Amino acid sequence: LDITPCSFGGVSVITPGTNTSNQVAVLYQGVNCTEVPVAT
Amino acid sequence: SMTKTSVDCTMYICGDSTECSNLLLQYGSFCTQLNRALTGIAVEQDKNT
Ligand SMILES: *[C@@H]1O[C@H](CO)[C@@H](O)[C@H](O)[C@H]1NC(C)=O
Repeated sequence: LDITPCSFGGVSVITPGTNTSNQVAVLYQGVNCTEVPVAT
Repeated sequence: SMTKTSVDCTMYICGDSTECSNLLLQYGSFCTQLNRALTGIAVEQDKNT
């Protein structure tokens, strides 16, 4: 059996600035977008 | 420019251990300061380019 460490990465948050809006977007760095649907 | 590098100081020092993470907090800002330093390098690559 190969052993691979489970998916991990830096997480960056993108904001308009809060005074402008409370919306944000999250960038899960170096993660394929099949891994976050598998994954406080 | 040079390759941007991000290291997670906690994942490098303490690979998936709670015990090592709780001991690493005894040093305090040392872990964050080293990510701030590498982020200052990573951002000025895009500036240099
Ligand atoms: C946020 O920006 C608005 C202008 O769009 C300004 O009127 C307001 O005072 C700013 N907020 C603070 C805390 O200064």
